[PDB]
Amino acid sequence: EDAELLVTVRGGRLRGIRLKTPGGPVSAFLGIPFAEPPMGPRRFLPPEPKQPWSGVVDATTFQSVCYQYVDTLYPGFEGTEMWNPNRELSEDCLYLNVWTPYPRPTSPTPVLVWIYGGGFYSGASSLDVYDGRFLVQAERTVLVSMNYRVGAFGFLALPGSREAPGNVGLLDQRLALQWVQENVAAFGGDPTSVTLFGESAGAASVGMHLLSPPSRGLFHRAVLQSGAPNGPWATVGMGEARRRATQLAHLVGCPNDTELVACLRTRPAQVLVNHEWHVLPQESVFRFSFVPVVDGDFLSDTPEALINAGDFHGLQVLVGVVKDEGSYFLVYGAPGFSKDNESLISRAEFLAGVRVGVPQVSDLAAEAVVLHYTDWLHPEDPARLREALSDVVGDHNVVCPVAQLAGRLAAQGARVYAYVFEHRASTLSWPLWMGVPHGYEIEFIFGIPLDPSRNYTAEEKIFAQRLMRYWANFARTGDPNEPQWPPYTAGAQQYVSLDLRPLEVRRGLRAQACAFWNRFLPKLLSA
Amino acid sequence: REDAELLVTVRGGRLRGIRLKTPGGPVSAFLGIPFAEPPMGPRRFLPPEPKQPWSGVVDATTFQSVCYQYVDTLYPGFEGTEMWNPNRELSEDCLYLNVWTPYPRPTSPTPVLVWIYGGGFYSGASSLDVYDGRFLVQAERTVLVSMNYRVGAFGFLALPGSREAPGNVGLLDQRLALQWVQENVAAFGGDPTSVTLFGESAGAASVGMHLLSPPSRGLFHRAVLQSGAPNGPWATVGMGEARRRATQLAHLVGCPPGGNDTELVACLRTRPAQVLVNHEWHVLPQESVFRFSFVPVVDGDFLSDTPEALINAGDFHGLQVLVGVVKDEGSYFLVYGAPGFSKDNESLISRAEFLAGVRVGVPQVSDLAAEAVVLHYTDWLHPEDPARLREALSDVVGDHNVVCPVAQLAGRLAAQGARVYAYVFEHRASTLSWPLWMGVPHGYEIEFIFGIPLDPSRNYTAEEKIFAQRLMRYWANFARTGDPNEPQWPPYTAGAQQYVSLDLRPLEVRRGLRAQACAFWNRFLPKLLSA
Ligand SMILES: *[C@@H]1O[C@H](CO[C@@H]2O[C@@H](C)[C@@H](O)[C@@H](O)[C@@H]2O)[C@@H](O[C@@H]2O[C@H](CO)[C@@H](O)[C@H](O)[C@H]2NC(C)=O)[C@H](O)[C@H]1NC(C)=O
Ligand SMILES: *[C@@H]1O[C@H](CO[C@@H]2O[C@@H](C)[C@@H](O)[C@@H](O)[C@@H]2O)[C@@H](O[C@@H]2O[C@H](CO)[C@@H](O)[C@H](O)[C@H]2NC(C)=O)[C@H](O)[C@H]1NC(C)=O
Repeated sequence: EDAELLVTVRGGRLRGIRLKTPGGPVSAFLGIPFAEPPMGPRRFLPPEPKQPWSGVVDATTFQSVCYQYVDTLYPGFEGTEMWNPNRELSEDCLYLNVWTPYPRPTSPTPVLVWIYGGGFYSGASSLDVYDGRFLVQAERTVLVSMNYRVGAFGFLALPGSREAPGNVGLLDQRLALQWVQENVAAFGGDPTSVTLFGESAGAASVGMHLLSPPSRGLFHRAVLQSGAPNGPWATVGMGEARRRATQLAHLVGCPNDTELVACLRTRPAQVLVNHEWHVLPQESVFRFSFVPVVDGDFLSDTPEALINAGDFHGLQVLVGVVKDEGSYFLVYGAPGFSKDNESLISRAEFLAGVRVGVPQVSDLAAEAVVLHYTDWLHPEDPARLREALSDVVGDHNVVCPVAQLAGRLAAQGARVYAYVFEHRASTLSWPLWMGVPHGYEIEFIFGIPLDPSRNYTAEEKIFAQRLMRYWANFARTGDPNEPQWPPYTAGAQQYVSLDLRPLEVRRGLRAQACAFWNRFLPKLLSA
Repeated sequence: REDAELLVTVRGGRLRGIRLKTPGGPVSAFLGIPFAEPPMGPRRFLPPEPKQPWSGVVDATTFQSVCYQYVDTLYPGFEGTEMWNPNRELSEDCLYLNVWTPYPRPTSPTPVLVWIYGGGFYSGASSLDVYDGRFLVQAERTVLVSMNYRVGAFGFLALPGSREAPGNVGLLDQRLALQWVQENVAAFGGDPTSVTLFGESAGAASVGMHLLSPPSRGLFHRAVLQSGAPNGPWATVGMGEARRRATQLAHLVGCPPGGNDTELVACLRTRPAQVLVNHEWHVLPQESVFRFSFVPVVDGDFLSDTPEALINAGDFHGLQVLVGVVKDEGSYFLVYGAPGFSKDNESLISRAEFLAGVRVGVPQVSDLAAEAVVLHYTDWLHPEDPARLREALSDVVGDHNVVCPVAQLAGRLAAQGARVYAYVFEHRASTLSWPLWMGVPHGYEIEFIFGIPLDPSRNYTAEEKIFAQRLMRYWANFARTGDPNEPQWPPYTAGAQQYVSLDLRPLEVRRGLRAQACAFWNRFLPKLLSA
C-alpha cells in the first residue's frame, strides 16, 4: 500500500487516492464524512459530528451532492451544465475533501478552505471547476472543500421554532471548519493558518463567518469573490422567512410549527425542490427562496449593521468582482434576454427589466434607478439599454455590496485588497455580449487552464499561475504581492485589474453608481 | 422751429422726441412716453389704468423714473453690481415706455422688438445703459420698444381674492404696454403684425407668462427667453404663500394696528414707499439665494394654472421661440448668501460649506430631496475637492433655477407644435469686472445682444464688436422671419436636443441642455416631492 494515502483522523482511518497533474502527483482524500447524515428526523436540524467508525473509510471518490434544483434553461449547454450536480443527489451529503502535496507535507502547511456558491440553493464541492489538484501542486498549500446543505434543506426557517431554526447550512460549514481545526494537521496542514475563500453565495458565506463570533476563531484570513453577506439577496428577515416556509408547506400539502415541520419531513426531498421557486414574492432575477435568516443567533444583526459596528484591526481580506456581474442573470427572467441573440432590448423591455432586477421596491425607488441608469441623450438605444440593465443587476447585487464591505472594513482597521477580473476566457461558451460573466474567474483561480485536455492558450496558463500565486501569497502572508497591488481604502478606493496584461491600478468600484445604492436608496426606502 | 420726424401723434395726444447719435447714423428715440395713469396713492397695488388723453405736446425726450425698488449694496461702487441699480430717481410714478425707430421713419411697416427687463421681479428699469436700444435699431432697422413695470411689493404683493391688491399688476403693466404697441406702433413705422417679445431673467419669465395667458397671446407673434422661464422655482408663488408674505409685510410695517383685506391694503397705502422696501426681504420663509419676495402669483386669473401645467397641456403650433442660457448661470447668485463665497477670493469652499450651500440654493425641500441633490452633484472619487465643490454648487443653483426650467420649456414647446431654437452663450466679455471663477455669469450676454460694444466710449475688442453685430443679426432675423439663420443653426427638438454655442468662434452644434442633470430636476425630483 502507499503509506502516503493512509491517514487517521479523530473519527477513524481513511484511504486516499494519488492524483496526477502536469506538475507532479498530489494526494487527495475525497468524501470524508464530517457530520451524521441529516436524514429523516434530522432534516432541517443543525448538523451533529460524525461518530467514530471502525475499518477504513474509502476516500478515493467524491460523495453525493446535496439535494438541489437542477438548471434546465439550456439543456446540454456547457455554460450552465458546469454548475449542475455531477454526482448523485442525496440528503446524505455532508462530506468534505482534502488535497495535499505528494508526499504529504512534514511541516505545517497553510490551509485554503473553499465554500462554493450557487445562491444558497445549489452547488457542490465535486464540480470540475473546483478541482483543487493544481492549486495544491503549484503553490504547496492544503486545500479543503466541504459540501453544505442548500435550498430548504439548508435554510428553511420557522424563526423561534426548534424543529426548523434556520441557517443549518451555515452550521454545516462551521462544523467543517471545526473539523479542519481538529484534523487538518494529520494531512500536513497548519490549523493556525486557515484562509477562507468562496464565490457568490460562498463569498456571502465567508463574510457571515466573519460576522459570527463562534466562526471567527476557526480561520484567520478571508477571500470574497463576487459576493458579500450584505447584499439584497444573501439574507432574509424572520417574517419573510416564515412566510416562505409556510407557503412551501402549503404547496406540498402540509398544514403550529412542530406539526408543520413534521409534515415537511415526510415529503420526498425532490418534492420540496419542485416547489422551491414558487415561494418568491414576485418575478425576479438574482433572488433565491431559502437563504440565511437574521434572527439574532448566527447573525445577531443585519450584516450591514454588523459591518458598521465592527473592529476589524488584524483582519486581511481579498475581495473582488468580474467585469460584467449582471449579464449572466439576465437570461433567467429579464424580458428580451437570452444567450442566443444580441439581447438588444427596447425602452419598454428595459423599464420592465428594472422591476425584475430590483424587485420589491416602491415605484419611486424604481424611478430613481431609471433616472440614474438612463443616458438621457440616448434614452432608447438598445445596446446601451442592454449594458445599463446589466449594470443595474450587477451593481445592486454584487459590485456595490462588495464596495460597501470593502470600504467599511478598510475604514475600521482591516487591510483590504480589491480586484476586478477582466479576462474573457478563450474557451467561454456564453455569447460575447455577456462580457466577463459572473463566476468565470474561478477556473483561473483553481488553475484549470493547466489541464492539458482543455483548450486554454499558453498565455492563459501563465495568467492562471499568476492568479494562483496572488491567492496563495495572500493565504500565507495576508498580502498577494512580492508592479505592486496597493491596499483598498475608503478614500483612494484603489483596486487592480486582473487580465493578461500586467497589474494596473485604478480608482473607484463604480463609485458613482454605488453611492446611489449604498448611500441614497436606503434613505429613500426609509421615507 | 420743429423737426417733423421727431413729432408723432398717438391716440392719447402728441409727442416730441429726440434724434440720437449712433456710430452708424441717427436714430429717433421717444423716451418716457406715459402709457398708464400714475399708480399713486389710492392706485397703489391696483391694476394700471390707460393714460388719459392730453392736449399739447408731451416731451418724450428722456428716460422717466425707475419704479420704486430695493437698491443693492453688496459691493458698493463695484461696476458688476452698480450696472443693475437704478440710474434714475425712484418713484411710483414710473409707468412709461420708450420707442426707438430709424431716422428717417420707415416707409413700410417694420418688425418690432419689445424688451422686458429682468431683476427678479423686485428690481430693474428700461433706462439701464445695457438696455440702450439705439444700436439694435440702427444696425438691424427694427423698431424697439421697452417699458417700465412695477416691481417689488408695488407690482406683485398679492392678497388673492381681494380687489384692493389682487396681485400680478406688474404683469398687467407690461400687458398694457403691449396693448399700447398694437394701437400706436404704426405711427412710428412699426408693424403691429410682427411683434417679438424678448426678455432676460425675470423678463424672460414674463415673456413666458404672456405666452401662457390668452389675453396677452394675441398681442405678439414671437418670443425670446434669455436665461429665464415661467416654470422655474422662483418666478411664481402660490396663493397661500403670497398672502402669507403680504400679511407679514403689512405686520412688519404696522398693518393692522391680517383681518379685512380692504383695511389691510388701505393701511399699506399710507406707508411711505421706502418703508415697504426696507422690509421686503424679511418675509422670505428661509435663508436662500435666487428667491424673491413678491413674484407673479398663480391665482387662476392671469395664470389659470401653474406654468408647468399650462406648458404641458398647451398647443403651440404656429409659434417660434428662441431660448438660451449663459455658460455659468449659477455663479453670480452664490455671493449673495452661499457660505464660503465672495467675488474677492477664489471661493474654494469646503465639503461642509457645500452641504450648507445646497440648503441655501435649494430651499424649502425635504431632507431627502437635499440628499438627492448631494448624490447627483457629488463626485464620489473626489468628494471634498474645493474647486470641484465650487463648480458643483454653481451647477446646482444654475440648473435648478434656469437651465432645467429653460430646457423643459424648450422640449415641451417643440414636442407640441412650436419651432424652437436654443443657444448657450459662452463668451466672457473682456470688460467683465467679476472674478474669473464665475466664468460667464448670468446676465452678461445682454450687452452683446444690444450692441453695447459698438459704443465708442467703451473698450471692447474689435472681435467683440463683430460678435455683437452677429448676435444682433440672429436676433433680428428671428424677429423678422422666426428663424435666426441665413454654418447653420438647427431647431431644438425633444429628441435630438440640438443647440448652438455663441462665442467668438463660428456656430458649433451640440446636444443636450444638461440632459443628465435636468432629468433629475425635471423628471425625478417632482415625483419625490409628491411622496
Ligand atoms: C431574442 O430572444 C429572446 C428570447 O426568445 C427565445 O429565444 C430566441 C432565440 C427564440 O428561440 C425565441 O423564439 C425564444 O422565445 C426574444 O424574446 C422573446 O420573444 C418572443 C416573441 O418574439 C416572446 O414570446 C417571448 O416571451 C420573449 N421572451 C421574453 C423572456 O420576453 C427576443 O424577442 C429576441 N430578440 C430579437 C429576435 O430581436
Ligand atoms: C472668502 O471670503 C468669504 C467672505 O468673507 C468676506 O470676504 C473676505 C474676502 C474677507 O474680507 C472677509 O473678512 C469677509 O467677511 C469668507 O467667508 C467669511 O469668513 C468669516 C470668517 O472666516 C465669517 O465671519 C463670514 O461669515 C464668512 N462669510 C460667509 C459669507 O460665509 C471666506 O472665509 C473666504 N475664503 C478664504 C479666505 O479662503
